[PDB]
Amino acid sequence: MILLEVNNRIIEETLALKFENAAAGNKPEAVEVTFADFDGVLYHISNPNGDKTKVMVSISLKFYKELQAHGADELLKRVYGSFLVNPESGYNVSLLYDLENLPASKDSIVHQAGMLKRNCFASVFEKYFQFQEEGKEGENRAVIHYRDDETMYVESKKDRVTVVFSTVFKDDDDVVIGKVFMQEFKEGRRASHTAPQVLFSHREPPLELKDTDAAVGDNIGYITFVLFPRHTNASARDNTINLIHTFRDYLHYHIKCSKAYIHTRMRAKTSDFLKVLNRARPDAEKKEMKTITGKTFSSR
Amino acid sequence: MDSQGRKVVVCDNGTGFVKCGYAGSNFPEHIFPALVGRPIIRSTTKVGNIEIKDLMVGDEASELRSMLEVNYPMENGIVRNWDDMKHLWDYTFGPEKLNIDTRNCKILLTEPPMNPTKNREKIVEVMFETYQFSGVYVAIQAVLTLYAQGLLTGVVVDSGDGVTHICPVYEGFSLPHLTRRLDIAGRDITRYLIKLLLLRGYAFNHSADFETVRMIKEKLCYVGYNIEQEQKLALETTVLVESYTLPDGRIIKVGGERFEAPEALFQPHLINVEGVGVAELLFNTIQAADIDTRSEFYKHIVLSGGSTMYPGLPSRLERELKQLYLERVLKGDVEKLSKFKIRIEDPPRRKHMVFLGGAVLADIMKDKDNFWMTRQEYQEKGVRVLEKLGVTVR
Ligand SMILES: Nc1ncnc2c1ncn2[C@@H]1O[C@H](COP(=O)(O)OP(=O)(O)O)[C@@H](O)[C@H]1O
Ligand SMILES: [Mg+2]
Repeated sequence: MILLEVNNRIIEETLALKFENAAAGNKPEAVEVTFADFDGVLYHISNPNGDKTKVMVSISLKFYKELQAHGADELLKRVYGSFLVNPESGYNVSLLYDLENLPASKDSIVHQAGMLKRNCFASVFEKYFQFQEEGKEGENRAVIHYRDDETMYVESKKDRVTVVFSTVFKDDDDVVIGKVFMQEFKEGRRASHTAPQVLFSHREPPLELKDTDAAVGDNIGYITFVLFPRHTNASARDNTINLIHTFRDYLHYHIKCSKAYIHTRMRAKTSDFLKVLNRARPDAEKKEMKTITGKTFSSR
Repeated sequence: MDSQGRKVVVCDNGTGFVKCGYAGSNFPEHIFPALVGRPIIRSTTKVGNIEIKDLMVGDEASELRSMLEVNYPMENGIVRNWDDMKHLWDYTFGPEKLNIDTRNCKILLTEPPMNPTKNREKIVEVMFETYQFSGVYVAIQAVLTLYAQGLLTGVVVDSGDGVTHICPVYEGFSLPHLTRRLDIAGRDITRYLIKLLLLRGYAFNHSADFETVRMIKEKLCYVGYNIEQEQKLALETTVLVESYTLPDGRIIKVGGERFEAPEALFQPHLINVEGVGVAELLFNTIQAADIDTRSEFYKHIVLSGGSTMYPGLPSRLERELKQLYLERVLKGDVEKLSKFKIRIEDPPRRKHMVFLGGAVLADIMKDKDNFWMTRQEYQEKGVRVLEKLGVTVR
């Protein structure tokens, strides 16, 4: 796996199992499954008031306030229809599937239920895609607190959409390797003839973050994507949203696989040094031939 | 041999090894493991040229263990199997060993202290009814050790294959309320080494593999001196790894185990024994004696038994005793510690001290008739003849 995926496996598995149990005609059993995801997201699939016939899937996010703004539920409503209900106490979004009113083709609703977090993110993000498509300059620009110490500053103009990631890693080894993994991020635009303008900075914050509360500091890195109307059109904005959504998690993932990569080269060099040491052991004059197990040969 | 031509044999009958000979001798005439084996077939071993009788005993039953199922007739000093013990004794007094006519011989036997009395009673019964010996005596092991060393005072720490016991004696008067008996010895150390080796991927699960692990513990293992320093050596360096070639041909590697298996004498909690080590038990035994005998008990600590032959056991015992004395007598005064005088007498031939003491005692008392339990006294009284020794049984 190189690119992180956007659909959660536990949601899909649990809902598909419940829908298979309901479609076969078996009586429904209880369900109470709580789990998490990337960026501190918390999922909870349960039943409302012990009602074993309804399954409610709730999600608690970190961009709590940006999703409550007016117009931040157009995509969620459009995709989820009647499944979207009032949030469960303590959570932020909540779907409600009735196991007796499930439409046919139960694969589509489960495929769209595993992408609940991606859809909550794309709903608060397509606002600026539309602010740019409709040909209006100076539309609202905000800061999505998609994590707790990192921010994503989104701005929409007449001809572009600027996304500035203010990012910082927790561990010291991760910080030291992330400096490299972020310095070398402008060398990617040589792999495709059409890639958004990427700018990296850790000396000083960009001039977009001087009127806003996006996280700044001397340990934070700033990565600016400039998505043009060839990356934010009504046909290639799904991939763009997926990538802008999973960028930080993908960088973290590959920072943590770089170590398991380096370990193999270190083992190789360790063996190469052992081979240089081996020149010190005087070769024996006669060895006793043994067996696969290691016992005496028992024969000539 | 006495003035009647009746040979005076001395037989130690240890849990892990029989040491037999004659009175006045300077070395045991025969030292052989006390195990009885029966022939079995195994799918991994193939032998077709050495004649294996239906019952091998002692030395041949240990050297030919690859084709036998062996079992010890003794355990913890208590005879668990009486038929196997009778076979071992038949072999001991047989032609391919001490060759004696048991009808016209006296014998000197031993027994650990604080042992069930039915054991000694049945041993005497067997010696008088089966072999029909003309005289039997059952001496105390610490008394024999002090006979062999040539002392009259000292605290014998006798740690055999089957059992460890600490017995102090002062001026020839036995203090039986201070006799301590800890049940950790060579065999439990061997089992702990088997466990540790199983942690490394080697499996010694058969009756014969126990002797292999025993011969490993005897060659490689040693008692640590400063256990923190030994653990630092085992965890930081690689100078403790040593290879051993099993009989079949496999090569095993033993590392830190070398000082972890025999440590279960000083730290019993490693093998799930709730008590104190041999050093702390020795110190408590001493500090339980009257004030006027402690200072002489500290100067005559006599080691005995095979299990005290680990490289560096005397020095570690002395260091442990000095630390205990500094913390619990001088209460932390380092200045006075230099005045504390221990002397852990570890003679070079300390593996057969009990037999040498038995030889001395028998050479002294062979020609008396109030020392031995005579067969006539047995035929007249029964198991009451043991009252001659000072052990009152009815
Ligand atoms: N050099 C040694 N180092 C450590 N342990 C030993 C050594 N020699 C013997 N042993 C252990 O002690 C036992 C022999 O001690 P011994 O006094 O003969 O026992 P017993 O009580 O049977 O007479 C063996 O079974 C062995 O496990
Ligand atoms: Mg003994």
